[PDB]
Amino acid sequence: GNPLVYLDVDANGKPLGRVVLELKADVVPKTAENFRALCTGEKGFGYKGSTFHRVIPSFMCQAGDFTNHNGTGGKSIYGSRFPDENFTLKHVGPGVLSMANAGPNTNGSQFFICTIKTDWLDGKHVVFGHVIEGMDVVKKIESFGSKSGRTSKKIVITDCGQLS
Ligand SMILES: CCOC(=O)CNC(=O)NCc1ccccc1
Ligand SMILES: [K+]
Ligand SMILES: [K+]
Repeated sequence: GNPLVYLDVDANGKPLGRVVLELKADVVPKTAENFRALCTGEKGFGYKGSTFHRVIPSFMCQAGDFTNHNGTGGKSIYGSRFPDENFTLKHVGPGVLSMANAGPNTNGSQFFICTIKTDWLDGKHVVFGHVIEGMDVVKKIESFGSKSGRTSKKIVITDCGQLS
């Protein structure tokens, strides 16, 4: 089956809770596998100890720049970047998990969780999963963002991994 993975998140060292994600390996295997492995840390690098660096209320929460911590960086388990796999899944509502990019075929490690329907991203960002549990936790992260994207507390993925 599809992987089920988790992110345990804190704000200034205080736990907010767990976000559980399904990864749609049946539709985007290569994209789902990248994320899965960055959660477990099995390649020697990954999301543990990195931040949500760009959080815009009524839009999305963005994370995954584990090299530069600011939106410039990240890397995939394949190499620095990898192709757009396909655009079959759409940005249908809150809870969609999608790849951030710098244009076509520039996927690395950065990702976002939507807090609204972001359909203007369809055909431009590769959707690869969704939130199974913990949308309340995502709304807590969202509360610490601002319209500029800058966060008011440091929001850290303190642990992550695979449940099944
Ligand atoms: C809601 C999604 O917005 C984005 O993807 C906007 N673009 C980013 O923040 N891109 C930073 C980036 C993403 C992957 C590779 C290098 C840089
Ligand atoms: K806007
Ligand atoms: K772990």
